[PDB]
Amino acid sequence: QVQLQQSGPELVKLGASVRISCKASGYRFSYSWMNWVKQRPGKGLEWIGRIYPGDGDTKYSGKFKGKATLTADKSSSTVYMQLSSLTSEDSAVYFCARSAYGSEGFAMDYWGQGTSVT
Amino acid sequence: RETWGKKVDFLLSVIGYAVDLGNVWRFPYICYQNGGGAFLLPYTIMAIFGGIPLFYMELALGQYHRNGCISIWRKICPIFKGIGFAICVIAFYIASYYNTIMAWALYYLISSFTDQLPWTSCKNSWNTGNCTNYFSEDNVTWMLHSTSPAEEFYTRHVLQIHRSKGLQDLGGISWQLALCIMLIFTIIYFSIWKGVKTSGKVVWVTATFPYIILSILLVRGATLPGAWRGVLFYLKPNWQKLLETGVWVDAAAQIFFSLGPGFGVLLAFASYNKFNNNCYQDALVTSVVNCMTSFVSGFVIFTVLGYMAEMRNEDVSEVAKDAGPSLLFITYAEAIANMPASTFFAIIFFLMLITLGLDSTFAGLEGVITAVLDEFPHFWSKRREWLALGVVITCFLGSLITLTFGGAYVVKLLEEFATGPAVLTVALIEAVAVFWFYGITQFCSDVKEMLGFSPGWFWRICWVAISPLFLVFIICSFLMSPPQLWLFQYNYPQWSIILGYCIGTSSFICIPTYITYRLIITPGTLKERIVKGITPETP
Amino acid sequence: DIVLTQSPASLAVSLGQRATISCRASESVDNYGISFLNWFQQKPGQPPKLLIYAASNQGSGVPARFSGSGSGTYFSLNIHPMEEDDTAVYFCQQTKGVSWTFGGGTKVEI
Ligand SMILES: CC(C)CCC[C@@H](C)[C@H]1CC[C@H]2[C@@H]3CC=C4C[C@@H](OC(=O)CCC(=O)O)CC[C@]4(C)[C@H]3CC[C@]12C
Ligand SMILES: CC(C)CCC[C@@H](C)[C@H]1CC[C@H]2[C@@H]3CC=C4C[C@@H](OC(=O)CCC(=O)O)CC[C@]4(C)[C@H]3CC[C@]12C
Ligand SMILES: CCCCCCCCCCCCO[C@@H]1O[C@H](CO)[C@@H](O[C@H]2O[C@H](CO)[C@@H](O)[C@H](O)[C@H]2O)[C@H](O)[C@H]1O
Ligand SMILES: *[C@@H]1O[C@H](CO)[C@@H](O[C@@H]2O[C@H](CO)[C@@H](O)[C@H](O)[C@H]2NC(C)=O)[C@H](O)[C@H]1NC(C)=O
Ligand SMILES: COC(=O)[C@H]1[C@@H](OC(=O)c2ccccc2)C[C@@H]2CC[C@H]1N2C
Ligand SMILES: [Cl-]
Ligand code: NA
Ligand code: NA
Repeated sequence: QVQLQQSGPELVKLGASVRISCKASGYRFSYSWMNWVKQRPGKGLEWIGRIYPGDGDTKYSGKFKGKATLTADKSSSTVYMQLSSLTSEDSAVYFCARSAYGSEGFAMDYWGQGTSVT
Repeated sequence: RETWGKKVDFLLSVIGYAVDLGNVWRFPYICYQNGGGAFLLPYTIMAIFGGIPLFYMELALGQYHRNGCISIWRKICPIFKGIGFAICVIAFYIASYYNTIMAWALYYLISSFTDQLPWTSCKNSWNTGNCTNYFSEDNVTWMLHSTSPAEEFYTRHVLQIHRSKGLQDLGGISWQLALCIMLIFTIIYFSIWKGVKTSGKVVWVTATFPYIILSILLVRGATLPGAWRGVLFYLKPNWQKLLETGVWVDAAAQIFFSLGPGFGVLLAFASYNKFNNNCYQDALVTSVVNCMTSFVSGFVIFTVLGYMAEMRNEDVSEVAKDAGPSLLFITYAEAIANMPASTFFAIIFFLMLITLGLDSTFAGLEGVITAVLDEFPHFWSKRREWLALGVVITCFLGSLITLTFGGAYVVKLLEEFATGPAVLTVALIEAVAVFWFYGITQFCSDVKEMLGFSPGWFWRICWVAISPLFLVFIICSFLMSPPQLWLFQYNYPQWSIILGYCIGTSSFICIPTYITYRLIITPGTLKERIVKGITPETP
Repeated sequence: DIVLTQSPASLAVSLGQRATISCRASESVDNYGISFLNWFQQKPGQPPKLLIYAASNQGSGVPARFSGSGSGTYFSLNIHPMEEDDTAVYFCQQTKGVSWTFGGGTKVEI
């Protein structure tokens, strides 16, 4: 069994920063990509990036190269995520997911719980 | 008639022909499987007894008549003129999978041009599942179906073998491999465009880089943790395994393959030599150089294997579950991935493999061109380029089927067939014809006129006593042991063995067909029919 | 960054009617025989759940009614039959080796 745990919602002021973690257990933590998505209230999903715990390689899709940073800690088998310069535009819920194997097309099968960031 | 030009040109060309891509993995595997560290003594004995004499005979035959690989028989024994066609078809069959392996190596070199080697980690798309076959395992882990990331890179990105269900589901053509093989083919065509002058000019470059590359690889492997264990593994005599004829047969087959008599390359190369050239010294130098090169290659391969085993904290030969062309692209790929200098050494090794294959490809194509052309002397105006283009196109068509996604299966089938009893039987036919129909005394007189001194009694008794006996023993041993092919998680079906046998027979069948054609084309009685084809045609 | 467009934006399908959802990308997502495209499904106030991986194989805890097929550029997802619990937004996302982008989603009502 694979279970992903996420922290509770937080409150972010103008220009502040937030730290979101994701505990992974029940599978090979170092051999599965950890990716995060952004879901606006009433809107669709939005990919924010990914990170490989076994290599520390982070990939960014949009303009979040300098806005979102992805860090991984293999000691506690959890993946962190940091965002800088947070405003009310991004007042959405961020999810955490683990990518599946390559033969399954990097399936985003396992999800977390989502944190309501204001 | 044109000569080789410089004496060093022919020596370097034949040395590059002697060294082969298959001489870097087959020799260590056959020395480890049979004999062990004591494998050198039967190897050396078989070499001295039956490989050097064949090389000397082929060099003398090429130098005497200054002809190709079909007209030589017509000059010595017209009843056996199918040997040229057999050599041509053998060379084409070999060159198909050879150019396929060249395309694979070129693709590996192209993909190894990045700062981070793509097969270091299994985070990419081609690597999907098992990833517990790694280096420096801090924590204990073991699965019965583990797969190395380098194996996934080789079998799912370069070969893309996962898209094919074997020899049956053979569909899809890789475009990157197609481009790599096209560039390799055009490089080969430009290398042998005009003739032997350009061949020697390019051999001067691509026959010296492999040696310095091997020296660099050896000095790198020596200064590695655990190289001593591999050294002892390569140098651990096992005299208990030397009590059966199987090891002797394997050593004789290995040395015959490495030296390569009857391939139709030595005759063509010696045809361009001067009439007053000492072939004895050339043959001895080539033999010792090839032997030392094979020994150095075995040393470096075993050193790398021992270093890998020490890094994996396990005994050696457990990291070599597969033997063949994939052995390099797996073990050496992992070793350079774990090496502190990855890109440079990977590029150097891939360039070494490219040069090793290219030299043999030029030698084979030049031999085929000489054999085909010398049958028709009336085509010395502008036919050389057209013939080169035609043989290149034929090789491309033959390798097109091997260029598919599941082309590794057919490549291995050819390499185990395309190279094997079909060539040894041709060499045996050549030797038996020369030493029984042309006459041993006649050949000795001819070589004495060539050099100035009659050959010693050692070669005279060897060529008639032990070389044909060893060749027929090799043929009998190989024909009495059906092969059991085994690629990655795949067992070859029964019909694959039949297909391999038929394609191997299609080369040797040239000699009986030409025998029947000459029998039915030469007028006379039943007794005089053979007589006409035995005596050489008057000049 | 491959741009993915999902049409129609809103689907009105009742019980007993096949619901086909198709999204078309801009570049082919097939490189090694596997289509790097997956279909999701999320309920309001619920995390999204994977339905089919590689656009051809069903998931672990996904009902067999969420069949999907397609290769190259055009992909289709058909649900037949469907119940009142399928009134969820379906998303298709590419998983290329350079960057990942999300679609727009279809608001399934009833
Ligand atoms: C031990 C491994 C790791 C590296 C060793 C390198 C040698 C095996 C290579 C490097 C240069 C090669 C040499 C390049 C020059 C030729 C000249 C050639 O000289 C001739 O006999 C003809 C020349 C003439 O006609 O003047 C003899 C072979 C030789 C020495 C070659 C023999 C094999 C050599 C030494
Ligand atoms: C240093 C060792 C561990 C490397 C293993 C390779 C050698 C043991 C083999 C490889 C090539 C063999 C050589 C091939 C050429 C012949 C020529 C031969 O010259 C002759 O005088 C015999 C012919 C004649 O007199 O008619 C002497 C032995 C020799 C050097 C052989 C000796 C043993 C050799 C060097
Ligand atoms: C006389 C006319 C002959 C016409 C052609 C006949 C072809 C017959 C079908 C191919 C016969 C088997 O083909 C040959 O099998 C032998 C073992 O048997 C394989 O040999 C393999 O195992 C042996 C050990 O037994 C090793 O020493 C060898 O290095 C390895 O390649 C050869 O690689 C393959 O070339
Ligand atoms: C590791 O490799 C093994 C075998 O190489 C894989 O086991 C096979 O998996 C496929 C697909 O999951 C099944 O169809 C086969 O039946 C399995 N083989 C056996 C003998 O059961 C295993 O899935 C790989 N690990 C991964 C992909 O994570
Ligand atoms: C597989 O056989 C070869 O590659 C042969 C040879 O190559 C060819 O004869 C050849 C023929 C046609 C195309 C390419 C190579 C190089 C050396 C010497 C004999 C043998 N190899 C050990
Ligand atoms: Cl050898
Ligand atoms: Na050789
Ligand atoms: Na070579």
